Amino acid sequence: SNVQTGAERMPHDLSHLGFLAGQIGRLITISTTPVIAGDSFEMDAVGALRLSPLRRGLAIDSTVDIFTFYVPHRHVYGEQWIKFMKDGVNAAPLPTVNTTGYIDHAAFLGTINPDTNKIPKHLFQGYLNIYNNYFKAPWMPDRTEANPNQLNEDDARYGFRCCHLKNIWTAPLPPETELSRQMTTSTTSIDIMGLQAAYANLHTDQERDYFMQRYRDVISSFGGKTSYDADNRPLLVMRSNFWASGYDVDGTDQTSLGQFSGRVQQTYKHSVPRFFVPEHGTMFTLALVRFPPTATKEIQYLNAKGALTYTDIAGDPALYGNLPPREISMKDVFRSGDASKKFKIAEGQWYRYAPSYVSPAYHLLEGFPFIQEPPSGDLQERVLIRHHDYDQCFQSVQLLQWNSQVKFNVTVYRNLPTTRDSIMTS
Amino acid sequence: TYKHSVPRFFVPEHGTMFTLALVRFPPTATKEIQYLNAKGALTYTDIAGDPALYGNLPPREISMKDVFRSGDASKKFKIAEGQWYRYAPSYVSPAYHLLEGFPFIQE
Amino acid sequence: RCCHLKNIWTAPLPPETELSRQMTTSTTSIDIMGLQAAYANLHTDQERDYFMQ
Amino acid sequence: RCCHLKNIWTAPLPPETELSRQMTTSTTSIDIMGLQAAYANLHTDQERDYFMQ
Amino acid sequence: TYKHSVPRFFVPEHGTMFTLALVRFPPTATKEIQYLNAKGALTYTDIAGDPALY
Amino acid sequence: SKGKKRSGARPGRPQPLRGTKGKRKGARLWYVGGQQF
Amino acid sequence: SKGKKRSGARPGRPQPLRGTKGKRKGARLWYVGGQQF
Repeated sequence: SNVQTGAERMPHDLSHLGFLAGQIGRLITISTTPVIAGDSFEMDAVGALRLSPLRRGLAIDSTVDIFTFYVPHRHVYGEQWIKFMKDGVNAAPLPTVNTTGYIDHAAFLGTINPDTNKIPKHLFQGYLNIYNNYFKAPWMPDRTEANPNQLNEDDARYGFRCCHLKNIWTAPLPPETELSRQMTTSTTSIDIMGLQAAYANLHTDQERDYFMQRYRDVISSFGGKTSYDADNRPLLVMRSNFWASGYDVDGTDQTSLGQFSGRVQQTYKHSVPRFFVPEHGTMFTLALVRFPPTATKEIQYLNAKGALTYTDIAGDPALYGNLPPREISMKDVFRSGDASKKFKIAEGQWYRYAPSYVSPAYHLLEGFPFIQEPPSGDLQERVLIRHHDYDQCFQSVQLLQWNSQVKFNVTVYRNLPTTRDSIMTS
Repeated sequence: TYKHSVPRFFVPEHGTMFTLALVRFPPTATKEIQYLNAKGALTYTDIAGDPALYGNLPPREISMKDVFRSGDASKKFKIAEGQWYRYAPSYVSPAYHLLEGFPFIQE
Repeated sequence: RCCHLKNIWTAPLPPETELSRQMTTSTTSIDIMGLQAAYANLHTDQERDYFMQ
Repeated sequence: RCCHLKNIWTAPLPPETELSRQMTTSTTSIDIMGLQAAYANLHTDQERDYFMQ
Repeated sequence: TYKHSVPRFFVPEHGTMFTLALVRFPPTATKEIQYLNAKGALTYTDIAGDPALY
Repeated sequence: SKGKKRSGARPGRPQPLRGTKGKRKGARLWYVGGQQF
Repeated sequence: SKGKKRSGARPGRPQPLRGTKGKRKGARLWYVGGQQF
């Protein structure tokens, strides 16, 4: 009888809808699709972004980010792949991972939880690779769970916490920078040629602390290049950003005459141009919603430290360009800050940055997404976003803090037989 | 606002003309999963997308448990081989489950 | 009642499609000309199941 | 040591090529749809032996 | 007299460049025979060159 | 990082979603045994 | 494989090697304290 060995190249629809929801400052998966080696991928996403109804009207916009990444299966399975592909049919099946038994767990991966509490390993591990290479601070430790059921709630139902927009206290120098370095000398002598060699060792250490925490950064400084296969990192295909706006509604009865309520609704588009898929893998699409980091109790540095010295106030170029970094506390920038929490800044940074001012009359007032109290804990706890800081800004609904409805217009050019060829023997 | 227009039609014998209406929604369900994410362990036939294998195999029989969270394993139906690479389902977040408005299929 | 818009589970193959078909052979032999005629009978059956009810 | 220039005896087929392949049948019957699926498994094996090591 | 020329090549990472040589002869043997002259009795499959059989 | 850094805001109103699939059609997908409306 | 498949035979006679190094000069390499011939 007739045996088919090849196919022709045709476009495939693969379009679907998007009823999404999430929290603020957490990275959640929006869409996912498998691809084959040799394909071409295209996507237009058109939708609307809404926030929960506000308590008093629109005051500050929020910014929204959409990302698309490509993750090969060889980056996840490694050597179990390759052997799988070389053996062809009759190869051993690929492994899975375990999840907690609920419906809303494994929702940060953009799927409903199966009744068996098992999902493909490449879905979970492909999310960890994106977070560890692009979204955590380079000086933080990596995250390695091996099983989605080892996470807690708010990590399984919603994504992982991300970082605030850069600021004086949300973007400090890494907690490993050295404020001094010693050189061993004799009792009544010093080698001045070895002193010259001690400055060259410190220069390489300071570069590896401010710019070059990752291997791909070290190679780039020499003038070289690394492919994402050499580093085993995902490939960023597209990125979009916008601000979300809306309007107000006026109350008209006896009690609410003079009261307003804000309604955020924004139309957006995420477009990915044609992309050649070199190996089997997955495409991820993710979203992130954030606010500018405004706090009600922040003060200017020169107004908070006690007595002004020449180094603070003069702005002398010979002094700012030759001094080590300065270590300060949370008490120097916040009214109720803790004096035992320290971080390091650059000298003269108070003449390069200006903070926002919030009047004392705004303290503890509903609506108005601010940070009411100075953040507590170690450095990593302060830099990451706490979505409980925005609970008093919205009204309680079932759809969390933001929701979206989107149509994904995907198109892939594959080499597959038609449905007719698959069901007919001859 | 709509319009239904019928051009001139020659009636050859005695009879009746009927006019009928039908209103529908797209079939979106809150508990639908992708086939490759729901079946357990991926084999070469599932994942490779090989043309020599999809074009020469018989149709595959699956259950409602393979596409739904609370589906029944004793309900079977047949699909074409490789149909999971030709079709994409809609995704509804778990936060939408059992919420008024929003015409979905809850179970 | 009418039918849903077509879908993976709302538009399956008819519940009468055959997943296999046998041919009678001998104990230690097979007629290869009759095998060719068995594929032509199956082709007509599959057309009457997918397109031609 | 390296390889000779290609020749009738210096370039033979790999020593793992199969000269036959069996399919399990019944005593007095054969599934002709499963026979079609047995040829597609052999095609992938022969490609991985001649071109795709 | 020979020449081996390598055009300009951008080195992306630290490494080594190797250069190697290999010298060979065509594989001629003194005792090789044609296949049809060495196998014993010629059958239809050996000699006819029929496209439907090969 | 690599290659995107684009933008996506549009003006107007968020019209309701119309049709679950369809941007460009390929070949047939479903075979029931005839026409079905 | 990748990108070469070139050829290299030239006609003539194999002249003896003349000078161990030198195709294109850069900066100085050796410092003895003066000129040395």
